[PDB]
Amino acid sequence: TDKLTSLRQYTTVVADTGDIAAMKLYQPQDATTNPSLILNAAQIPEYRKLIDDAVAWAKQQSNDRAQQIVDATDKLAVNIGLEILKLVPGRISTQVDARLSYDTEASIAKAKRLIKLYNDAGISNDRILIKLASTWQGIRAAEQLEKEGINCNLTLLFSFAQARACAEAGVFLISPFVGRILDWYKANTDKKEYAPAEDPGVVSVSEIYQYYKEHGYETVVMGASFRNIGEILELAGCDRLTIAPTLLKELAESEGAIERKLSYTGEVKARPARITESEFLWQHNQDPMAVDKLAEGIRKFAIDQEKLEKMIGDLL
Amino acid sequence: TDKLTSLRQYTTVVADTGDIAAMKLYQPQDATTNPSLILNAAQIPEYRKLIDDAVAWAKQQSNDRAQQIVDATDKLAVNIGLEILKLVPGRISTQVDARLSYDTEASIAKAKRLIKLYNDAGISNDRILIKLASTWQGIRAAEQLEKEGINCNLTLLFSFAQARACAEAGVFLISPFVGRILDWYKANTDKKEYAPAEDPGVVSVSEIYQYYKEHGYETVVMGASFRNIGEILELAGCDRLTIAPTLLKELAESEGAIERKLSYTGEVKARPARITESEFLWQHNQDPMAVDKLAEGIRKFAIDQEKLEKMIGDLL
Repeated sequence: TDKLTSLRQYTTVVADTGDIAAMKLYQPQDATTNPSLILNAAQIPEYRKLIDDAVAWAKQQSNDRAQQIVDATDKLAVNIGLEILKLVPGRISTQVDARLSYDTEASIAKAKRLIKLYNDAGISNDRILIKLASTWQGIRAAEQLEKEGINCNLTLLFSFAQARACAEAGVFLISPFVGRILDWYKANTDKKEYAPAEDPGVVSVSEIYQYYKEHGYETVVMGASFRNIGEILELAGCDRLTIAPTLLKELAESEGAIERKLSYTGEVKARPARITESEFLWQHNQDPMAVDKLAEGIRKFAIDQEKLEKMIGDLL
Repeated sequence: TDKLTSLRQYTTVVADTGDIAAMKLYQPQDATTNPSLILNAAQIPEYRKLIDDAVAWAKQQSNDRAQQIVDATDKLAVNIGLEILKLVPGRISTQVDARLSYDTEASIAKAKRLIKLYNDAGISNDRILIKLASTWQGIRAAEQLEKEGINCNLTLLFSFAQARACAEAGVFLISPFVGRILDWYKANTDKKEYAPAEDPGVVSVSEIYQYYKEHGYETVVMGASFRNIGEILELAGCDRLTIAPTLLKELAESEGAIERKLSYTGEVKARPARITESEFLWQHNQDPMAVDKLAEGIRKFAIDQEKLEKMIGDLL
């Protein structure tokens, strides 16, 4: 049989898309969306109903243009999540406005607003992950949210400083990126081709996995962002992997059994003192890839948010 | 006559070097050093005496190897500053350990330690600038130091966020970079050749100068880091410009009068509310050049500090 089935022996497969068609085809446990995937899904003709409901809902909440734009964009993202939850038994990830990524208080408020919208639609917190960029401010936001029963997905995770800080904050889940790390190394070193085991994204996730398991951290490790199935197969055994439909299709179409690659068998090791903000900043900025790609990811997600607001603004 | 003389009609010329030979030759008003220039100057044979005095001094302060390394490196930097002050009537800039760039309290303590060493050598605070990287933490350190009578030189200034935050903190001087901005644009865009007026470093400083003067800010604007004399001449009129001996030589050797380029003639405009930390972080990270080059500059200055410690450690 096939590599997707074989991978599922070792790893919980999660679908990276806002498209319900993929949920029906691959039957993933969880799904992840982000502002870019929301923007994309808002282009699907059968999703027109959801956009219209969002706008109609926003118009019931206030007579203010600016607030309606915000309400409508939020309710759209939640509506898409609601449709996905009908077809997946686990979590939906919904990302907060990336423009809030360096503001802890605002991120906490936006997360709670998204959670309220889900709760009012009849969905409990154990079905939701709020996605936040893994800046110091987002990690601090997540730490508080978890204490209030709101589970988070810490995204745009590139540096070891980020990984360490997330574990220490007790966040429910992290999405350490793989493919964007590969992108950076191709652009910034002479080495353009990598064996799967040498892929710097694969190395990143493998080392984060080891660090979490060896210190008994319960934060779910979920690899995200993939350029090819070689990366995915090298991470077989990762707690979860969120994978785009294109690569789910390649896995399902690929014959052959695979082996588990990521395991930890040893003792639980003593934890260090918590990393301080200053230490975090020093160590994150030691990593030029991480410096670039965290900042870039946030810029790109904010641009897509702005495009979503323009679309919604055109319909008011 | 010559372009250096002509430039001096409009701008206070400062020498960017730890080499006393340049102070004798060009007779600058101020001088700037940095950890890289200290490392370089420590290679000058006639500076052996200064290294030996630093080590001898460090050995008088403690019997501890680690502390002697720190005391000796600090005293060397100050000794080089002391020799420069014999030949320049204005300021010396001396940079704190770049490893402290994201730690406000440690940066304040290091600045005061450097100030003490100068004061004990008979030099008053009005002859010194403590250089700090213009991270939020360094700007906050500077704000406090200025209130305590310690004047600062905010370096590695790339983004408007940094410029704005520095002005609002009331720092004595900023060093907005020119040449490293050009470097980033040549590396990351297809455009490899720039007319002086189009040079992005020149544009950066020009826009910072306009902002400072139009809001009545009294922080000294000092362009730093140059790749060519075209950059320098486009900034004629900048309060100060710190220039490396190689480019001082080219100016002195170039015949012809130059015009003033940077002036502000209009009304003082109302200031905004102070930029918050979250707004600063957002706006700094909107600037991919600034994101990369601030983090990089700090890494490079920390590496040179380490190399300095290795040399000193070899002599204990």
